[PDB]
Amino acid sequence: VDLEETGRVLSIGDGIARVHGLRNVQAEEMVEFSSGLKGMSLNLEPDNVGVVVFGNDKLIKEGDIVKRTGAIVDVPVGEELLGRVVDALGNAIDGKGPIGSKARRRVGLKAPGIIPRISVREPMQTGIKAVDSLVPIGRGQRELIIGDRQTGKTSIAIDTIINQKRFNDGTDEKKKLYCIYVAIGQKRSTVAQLVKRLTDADAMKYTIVVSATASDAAPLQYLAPYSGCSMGEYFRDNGKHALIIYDDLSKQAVAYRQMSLLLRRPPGREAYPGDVFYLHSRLLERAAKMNDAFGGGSLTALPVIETQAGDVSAYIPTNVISITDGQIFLETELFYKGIRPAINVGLSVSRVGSAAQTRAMKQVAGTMKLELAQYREVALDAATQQLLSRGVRLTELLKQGQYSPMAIEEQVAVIYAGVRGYLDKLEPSKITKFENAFLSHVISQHQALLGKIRTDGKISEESDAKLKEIVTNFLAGFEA
Amino acid sequence: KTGTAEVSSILEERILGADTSVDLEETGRVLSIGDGIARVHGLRNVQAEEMVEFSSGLKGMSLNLEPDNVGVVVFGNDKLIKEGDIVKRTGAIVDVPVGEELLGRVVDALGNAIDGKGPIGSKARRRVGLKAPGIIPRISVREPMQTGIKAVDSLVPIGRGQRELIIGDRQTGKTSIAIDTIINQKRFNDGTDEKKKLYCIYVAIGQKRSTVAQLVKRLTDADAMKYTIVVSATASDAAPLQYLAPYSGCSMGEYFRDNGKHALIIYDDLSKQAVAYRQMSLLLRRPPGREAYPGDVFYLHSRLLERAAKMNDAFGGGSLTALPVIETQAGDVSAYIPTNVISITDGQIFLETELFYKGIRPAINVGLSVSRVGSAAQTRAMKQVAGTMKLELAQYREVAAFAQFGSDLDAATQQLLSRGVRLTELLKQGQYSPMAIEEQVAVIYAGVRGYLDKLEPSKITKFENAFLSHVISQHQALLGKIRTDGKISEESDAKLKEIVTNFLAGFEA
Amino acid sequence: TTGRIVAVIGAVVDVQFDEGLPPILNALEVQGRETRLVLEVAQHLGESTVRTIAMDGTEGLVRGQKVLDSGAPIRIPVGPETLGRIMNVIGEPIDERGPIKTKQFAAIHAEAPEFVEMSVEQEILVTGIKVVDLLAPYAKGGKIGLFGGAGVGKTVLIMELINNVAKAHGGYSVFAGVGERTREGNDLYHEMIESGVINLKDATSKVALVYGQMNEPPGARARVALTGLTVAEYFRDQEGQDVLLFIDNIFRFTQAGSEVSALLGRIPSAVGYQPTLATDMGTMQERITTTKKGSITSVQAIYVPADDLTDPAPATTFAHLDATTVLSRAIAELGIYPAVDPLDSTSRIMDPNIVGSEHYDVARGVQKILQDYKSLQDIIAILGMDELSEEDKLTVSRARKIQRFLSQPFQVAEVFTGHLGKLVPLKETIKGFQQILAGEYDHLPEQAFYMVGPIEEAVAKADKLA
Amino acid sequence: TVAEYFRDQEGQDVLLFIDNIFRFTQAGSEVSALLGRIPSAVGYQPTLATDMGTMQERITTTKKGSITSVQAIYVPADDLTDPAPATTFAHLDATTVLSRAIAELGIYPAVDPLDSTSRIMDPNIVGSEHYDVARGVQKILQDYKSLQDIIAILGMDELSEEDKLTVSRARKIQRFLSQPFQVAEVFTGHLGKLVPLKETIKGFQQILAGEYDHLPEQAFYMVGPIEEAVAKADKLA
Amino acid sequence: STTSEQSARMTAMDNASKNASEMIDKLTLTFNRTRQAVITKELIEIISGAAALD
Repeated sequence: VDLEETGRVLSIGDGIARVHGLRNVQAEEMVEFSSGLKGMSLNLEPDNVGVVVFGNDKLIKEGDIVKRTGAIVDVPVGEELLGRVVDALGNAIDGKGPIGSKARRRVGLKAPGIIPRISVREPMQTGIKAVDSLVPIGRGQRELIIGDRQTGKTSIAIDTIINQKRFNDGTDEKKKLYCIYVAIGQKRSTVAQLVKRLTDADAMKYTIVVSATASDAAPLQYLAPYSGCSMGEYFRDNGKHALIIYDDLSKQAVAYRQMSLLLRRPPGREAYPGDVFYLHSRLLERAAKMNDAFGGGSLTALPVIETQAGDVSAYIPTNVISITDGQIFLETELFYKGIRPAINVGLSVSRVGSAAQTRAMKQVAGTMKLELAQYREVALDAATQQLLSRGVRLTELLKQGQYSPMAIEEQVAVIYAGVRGYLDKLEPSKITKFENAFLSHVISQHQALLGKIRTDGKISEESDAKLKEIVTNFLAGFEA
Repeated sequence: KTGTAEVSSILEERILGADTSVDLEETGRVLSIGDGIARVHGLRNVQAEEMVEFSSGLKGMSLNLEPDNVGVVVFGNDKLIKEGDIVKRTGAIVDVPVGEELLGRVVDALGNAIDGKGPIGSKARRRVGLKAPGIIPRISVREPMQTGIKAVDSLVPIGRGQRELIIGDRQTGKTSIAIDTIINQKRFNDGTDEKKKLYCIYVAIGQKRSTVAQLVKRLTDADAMKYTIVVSATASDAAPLQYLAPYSGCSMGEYFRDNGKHALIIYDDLSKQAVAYRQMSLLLRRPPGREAYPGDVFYLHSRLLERAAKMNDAFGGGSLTALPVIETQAGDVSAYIPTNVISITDGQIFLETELFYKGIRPAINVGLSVSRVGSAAQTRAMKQVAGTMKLELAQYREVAAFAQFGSDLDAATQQLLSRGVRLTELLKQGQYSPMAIEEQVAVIYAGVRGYLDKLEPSKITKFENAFLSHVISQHQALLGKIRTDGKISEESDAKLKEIVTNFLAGFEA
Repeated sequence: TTGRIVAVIGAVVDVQFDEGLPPILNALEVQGRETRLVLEVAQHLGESTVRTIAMDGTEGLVRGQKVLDSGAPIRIPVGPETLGRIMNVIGEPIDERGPIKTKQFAAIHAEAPEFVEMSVEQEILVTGIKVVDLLAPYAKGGKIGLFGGAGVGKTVLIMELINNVAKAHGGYSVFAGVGERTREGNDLYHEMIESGVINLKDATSKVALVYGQMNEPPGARARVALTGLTVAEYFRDQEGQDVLLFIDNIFRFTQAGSEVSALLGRIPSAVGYQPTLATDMGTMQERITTTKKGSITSVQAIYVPADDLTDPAPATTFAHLDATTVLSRAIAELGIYPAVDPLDSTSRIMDPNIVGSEHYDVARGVQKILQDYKSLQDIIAILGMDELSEEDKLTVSRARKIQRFLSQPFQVAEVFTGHLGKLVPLKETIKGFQQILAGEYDHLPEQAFYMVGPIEEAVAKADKLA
Repeated sequence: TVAEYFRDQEGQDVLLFIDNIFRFTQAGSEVSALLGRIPSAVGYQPTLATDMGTMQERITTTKKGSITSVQAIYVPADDLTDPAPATTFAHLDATTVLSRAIAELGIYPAVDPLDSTSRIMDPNIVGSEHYDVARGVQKILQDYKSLQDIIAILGMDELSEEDKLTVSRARKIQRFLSQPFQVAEVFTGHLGKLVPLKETIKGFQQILAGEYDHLPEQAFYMVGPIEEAVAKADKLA
Repeated sequence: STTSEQSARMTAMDNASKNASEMIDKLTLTFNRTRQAVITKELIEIISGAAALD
């Protein structure tokens, strides 16, 4: 009797089944328990199998027969998770019955090759000016969303997601980004609202929501990203662009550590196990911006880290930091001020963001970015007072609260205005007001122009003169 | 395995079938002894929590009933024990002898009067294994208890049954404070104040005997010792013993409480215990956690402390009032054990060196000194003046805050300071300063009506003594009355005032 | 099955169960145990040994003893007759008004609704505390995490909130005193009874009391939490009744858990903190919400271990929050009751939408003012202050005033305060600040804002100062 | 192993890019536990020093070529007491500590100047012109840090004036190090401007000579050799 | 004026230091703590928080 493929639950911690037997099991096999649970024969001990139980028991009582499934894990992967809330096993906690994903693919598959990979050149946008502007961003890219709590964080992801609506629902094949929200340890409620929210916002049709809620068993919660990852590659390699938002890995890590510890497989720094950089590294290395062989596709990773008091020195954050291609650092004070964006800009980073995005924005943004620096810097001179004026104007201008995503052109337009100091000839409150009106004004009128600007991929000088004129007309013409 | 029992005297017969020994269940052979944890082989049927006795006359307690052996905490020292040794159960867990023939004793916590009487042992014993009373068993702390320390009795006025933290640094008169109270309890205990038939329990945790020795001497001197147990776990100790001491006391005091009487325990201090115990745990390997302390140092204490209460009627209504002590180091409060204690304690008494340097013994941080309990712990006498005073002091202090640009900014505040200062003079107290309420309120009265506010600060004190001797002399009538009416009665006040004004006139002039 | 106590090493009672065993969690009754000493199988320690937890005292216990598995986990009385009852973890009236004869017993492991099964939407309830509503508005089902110091009036505040609410809101309550201060339950008792929140004339109340006091074994203290948890789901789904769930203290629950973990000879993570710290919570927290059949609104006390919040436990806590009131000790110390932190006495769920957009904006402005103001504090702290610029100085004051205005007296602690408490209508609050935003209280000083209700009274109070 | 081939065998002056040894060491440390071993303080692997040692010593300049080792060292939290860097230094010959602060100061080269060192430098070795210019530079700037402390009181255009001059010069100097990047249109926009060495030494030596003590200050930023910086001033106005 | 000012400058400069003085004190705690917090924490790790219990 198999005590070489099957085992009797020798002891079960309460989630680590020490299982006598199983031997012939191959390492990292999904097993299935006589509690109906799943397990992974993770630890092939020379005696018994540490089987991480992929389930919740009090079903298990010792002696329970632990059965091989005989399989190393794959997950259903596909493209039909778009419009689906799922759990990692590939079951769909959406309660939309079960998903359409059906091909299965090892989550254990790894990092693309250099040649398979092809550097970012491909924009990535959020409808959030500050982001798109101040982060110059491509797709494939890891960028850390780092911040503590939806403090719009979560909002942030949403506005982006929502933003993709116009694109995915646009025929932006290239900007047909499958959103993968791996919801790691999130309250169901949060998700609920969220789910609802997104649904209401319906980005969701072109969206996977992998939902591992707060309760969810740890290896599962842990697993979910890898799952998601497999699924996103599913697009990637398939030409398409998936965006996985790994939300959030802090919780994953925790779970994971915990998991380790329960396996009595040691901790490490901050009681956290040693591979944990590696953990993500291998995961995220599986994310890529591909070459053409993969239809050029991408899996853009917006991993999320929830800091504890913005502490990132923190081994795991440092870890992550050393991997990411930048971070979106969020700062409370501005949020709290109501300033959304709330960001600490300094702390938000793109090491070399600009090599995969858009002239339009670029043309105004570089210079602007700088002006803001200057504006910011100085903790009166007409100049500086000006920078401040501007700066503040621009603050409004980059201020788009939570629930505000956009087509880019709208953004560049307004930015342009501000960079012409047009806005400095306005009270800052009325920048915002103006902006709204203005926006509906250009939307109305110069949708023509915007259409074009969107068209040129850049801002034309010509367009600029029309725009200038537009803006000015609106400006002047609604300056009060 | 555990090479223990692979002892081939042990093994060497199970093999043989030549076994049969000590009992190894009701007695055990010390597998190893080291660490005060006598792994004692056997002990199966062994009672839990059981006190055992070692073949050294040393006691031990069967903490971990392991299937093989018992991690036995040693009530002695294991230089006085060795391997193999037979530990015979005492069968029973700890109880400590409990009763009343302890009031007048310094004992070791093992209930052996280290004083030099030897055990004037209690017939009865009462479980240290005993636990806290229930919700329903309790009926609210309301019974005051006043230390004869004006400041205290007023501002963190003291109830009974209570659990209030005494917190302060290296004998910052801390103990001095405890004494003034103790002496103070004397009159009630010299009363037949059955409500305040407050049996004092001094748990000395870790105090080297000489420290105890003056102190006890002091208690003797205060003769307060008569209603007093001094549970004494000195510096020379095995750790569990210091550890045990509160619990011991705990059995004892709840008895008074439950026999309607009033017990007072001073745990001085759990800081040392905690350390010791933690250590003990740690020595037991048995966890640490935060600050290296096992988490159930809370449980330990929490459980310990719930056992102090002000009871309902079933218990004769009595009390076991706890004045726990923690000696601070730099007011360290997130200091886990402080954190804990705070959440447990039903207010806390902060002591401050500066004040001490100011001579202000007692040294109190009033602002923080709090009786979460508050109003329940008082007497109207006090309430009537102290209410205003406390408040007035609050302001004074606020304005002691705001005293340095000129305080002559508004009159009030200058005043608050002057007045405040006056009161300040009053609230400093000598060493060995138990007090009577009527004086205290009297003295307070003087100030809160500002009469002393019409007096130079130096002379405030001067008055105070004088005033006391004066009222003691003449207005003994009145002192009787404030006590009688139990409050400052408006009449007593009028006479008092009248006295004050005259006295004041006599004092000042 | 019957097991034998093979080890009691502390309350980790290893029982080797001998007529087989049931699964984990199954509650065992120790045979020969004086009272019903339920041991909950916690682990199959293996070898038909379980590591179990005793929740009773183990003193005096002959080891080698025989335990008879109660064959299932612990079940405890359920049904309305529990309102106005102080139940211990194991049901058992520690109201001690005799039994709570209920028709239902329940094993204390209650479960979480799948996504589809829970109302996926929120509400906005309110509280009448300026500070609260303004910064952290309310909703239902919402678990609020309340930090700070019991009896600063942290604990009091909870009560006060109960005080208006349970009465006012029908939808039942659970009060969980986890490691409760027994005494505090007593007093409170006489008060509740009195108060008629607790009705004893009717076994019910509107509210069930669960006290799982400090002196209980941790297992008990840890577990009393699930017990209560089980109840509210009963009330919600079964009874409709929208529980306000007072947890004092989930940290004390936790502590009991961690302590336990340790003893469970597990690896209880950094700071000793239980490996499972999160799972305990997740599983628990998800057993709380607005389902379709009602809401279990949690008022969660979290007293802060070693008073740090960067502390993982609170880190965890945060994940489940809906509103958080982080009292500031600094503020509390500043002689401010409420004791608020005005930087994470929050609701994400304050939105222009959820509250007035104004409400929100006003709040954002306020939030701003404070936020900026704090920034100045450091500077001021170093450097004296006065040359920053006056508008800021104004904000500063305003902020302080606001501070003082947030200080809102309380009747229940009028006894202490002499301050007549104020529960404040929403408008007065909004207005309050708006007015302040309009900076009208020119002349009017800081303390004119201390411990008032509606803002007029502060204006009034300045006048009273005069 | 490969590089040793080239070094000895192919003779080669190897440039050895390592990015990052840190990850190796780290990798070692990760395993350490799992090798059953104790890791170390700071989590490390107890053997770290030899690990390194043997490695660092593994490479060198024999009289059988040179392996010039450009070793990226990630420095967590730029904390260097962080045992690994703490060790590393011994094996370093020139330490390049890149200063995030400086990077933040917008500088690119973003370096930590005073901590990008070589224990080696000498008025002999590098010639004193070099050396001295550096010591003067190093000096003044550290002193300038002392001055920051002043400025905190005294303000964006108010101090004690000589000291002001030097401050201003420091402000130039800073900028003068800033240097374009051909690669990084993405960071710089600019295109690299290389400074042949003398032009550098002189560059500062000149600045030290204060020959631009009337030239703009950030007419030094993102340059190549110093002339072009002078040139650059004109380009403004 | 100038006399006043200069004399005021002392005063200002005092003020500052009163503030300082305190803080300096306080920080020194913050210190210990972070230190100890540290020390201790490692001592944990050390105490088989990385050893026997890796």
